[PDB]
This record gives sequence, C-alpha cells and structure tokens, in this order.
Amino acid sequence: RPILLPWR
Amino acid sequence: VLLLDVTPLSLGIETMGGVMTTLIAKNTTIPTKHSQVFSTAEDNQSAVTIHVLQGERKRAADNKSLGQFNLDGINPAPRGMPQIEVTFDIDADGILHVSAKDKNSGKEQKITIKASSGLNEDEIQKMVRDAEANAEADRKFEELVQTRNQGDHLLHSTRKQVEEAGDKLPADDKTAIESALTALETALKGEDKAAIEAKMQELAQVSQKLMEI
Repeated sequence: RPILLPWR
Repeated sequence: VLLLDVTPLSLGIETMGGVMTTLIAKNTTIPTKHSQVFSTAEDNQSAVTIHVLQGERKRAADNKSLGQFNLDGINPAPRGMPQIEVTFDIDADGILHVSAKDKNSGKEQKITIKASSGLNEDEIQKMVRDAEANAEADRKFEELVQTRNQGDHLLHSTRKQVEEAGDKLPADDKTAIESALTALETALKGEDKAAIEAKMQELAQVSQKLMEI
C-alpha cells in the first residue's frame, strides 16, 4: 500500500 | 467570504519511477497540513531523497522543483518495511515546511520553502493548460510506471529466490528463468506496458518449480 521513495 | 488564500498548484514529491505524488492538491486553502507514510523502493535502502515539486504533471521532471533533501541512517531492511512519514505544512504566510521522519530510527530532516518560490501567475495558467492538454498521455505514463515498478520488484524477488533455491532448482528451469529475466529487464526499459506484462507472464510460465521451492 505505501508509495515508494528512491535513493538518488 | 468572497476571497481567501490558496496554494495555486498541487504540491508533492517524486516517488519511484519518476512520478509526482501529490500531498496538497491545487487550490487548497492555506494554512494547511498533510502527512503521508511512504517506504523504500528497494531492499537494504539506507537513504531516501525527498524531492519537493509544484505542478499538475504526472512526470516528476515536468513539474517545478522547489527543493530537495536527503534522509539517511535508515536501518537496511526489506523494501516496503520502513515507515517514512512525509509532512507538508503551509502556514498563513504561504511558507512551506516539508519534513520526513523515519519511524524506526527517529531520524528526521526538513526544509523551509519561501512563499515567493515556484511558478508565477502566467506559468500557473500554462501548467494547468498543459496538464489538461496532456491528460491521456500523463495517465498512460502513470500506468506504465506502476507496471515498471511491479516488474522491477519481480526481477529482484525472482533473483533472490533463484540464489535461495540453488541446487534445488533443476538446470532446465534455472536456464529458462534467467532467459525470462533478461527479456523482462529489456522490456522494462521500453514504454510499452503490455510488452512488460507479457514478459512478466512469460517469466511466471517458467518459474513454476521455483514457486514450489
């Protein structure tokens, strides 16, 4: 369910 | 009341695959505050980037960048496990405060964005017009990214299962799985959603013995 964050 | 202050464009962050995820919708009255819990894109991720955006486009790159910060020290864990609370708070003066806190470590980072930042009146109108003119294309991009994110997760989860099975997986099966993984990896770089889903289906067709393990 939670949206995901990338590592830049 | 006949007038009041709004934030004129949606405010949000860039999320996995280069999409903008909204936290505050366009024309929301100010002051306003919204929080949402996010997680990590891949296994063992110890840092996240909070890239603050203003605009109505589905591609993060098409929106106005307001700033960015990193949140580090996340304990390396499976994807989807960390709970990263992202908060957007706009005060009555239009000043935007963006914070991200990792619930497990208690680690937090924040940025202040001045009320004068972002797009002007003409740029706001053009943003709204361009979003409307590209509505079908932006929806198609959003659907592609969602299929790409699932495909990417299938690539990692399958590769993890292959190493875990090792000798238990027969040669004929491992060979076919590896061949299907390469075909999926290639399709993911393209922009045809059906082509990616078809490679995901072909991988499932050769993974039956890997699933029993």
